[PDB]
Amino acid sequence: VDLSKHPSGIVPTLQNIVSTVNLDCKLDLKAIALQARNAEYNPKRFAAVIMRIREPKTTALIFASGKMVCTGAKSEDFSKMAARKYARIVQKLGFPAKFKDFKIQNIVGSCDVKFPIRLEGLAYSHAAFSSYEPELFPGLIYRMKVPKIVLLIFVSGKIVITGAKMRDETYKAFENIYPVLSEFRKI
DNA sequence: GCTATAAAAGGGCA
DNA sequence: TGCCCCTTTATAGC
Repeated sequence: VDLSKHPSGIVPTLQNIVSTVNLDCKLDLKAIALQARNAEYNPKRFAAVIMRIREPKTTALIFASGKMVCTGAKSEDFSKMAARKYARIVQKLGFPAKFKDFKIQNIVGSCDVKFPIRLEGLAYSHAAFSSYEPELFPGLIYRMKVPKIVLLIFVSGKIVITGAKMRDETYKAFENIYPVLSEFRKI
């Protein structure tokens, strides 16, 4: 375990990657929904072809403008491999799709500090960063400014870390919050 | 299943 | 302008 990059000794696990790419070419969404297989389309509910592949396990949102959203991957590279596979499926349907401006847009991670947390005390002493309303949602919402990352912190000690575009931002946010969480361990 | 969080995308609607 | 449509994923108490 690289304690130079993770002084806490804990490495958050990447759970979800959102990326975007531009095929540059215009698409016929209705025709794609007829020819492609694992593909749904209902334009009066949403203006995109929803397509899924098995490996990497992802879901694509494909728009008539040529833009594509890839969701569900476990790593930045699985997200790119998936986006290329969808773009290849689009190319085998008669469309001159390209792979322009691929970009990681969101990285979701999670981890466990292995001790309970007094969420109320954390919200009290960090009122400017925290939103905690247990009657609405059992997790405390921590809006970290540097880096700009949102953390969902639970009594169990599990944490959700979302909003990063580089994984180092996921790790840095967790390393910033870890000594704060230790200050609010529950008996 | 709701409740909450981030992000991208487009049509539809006050 | 602002928002939900819509997709993903962890987390957990209604």
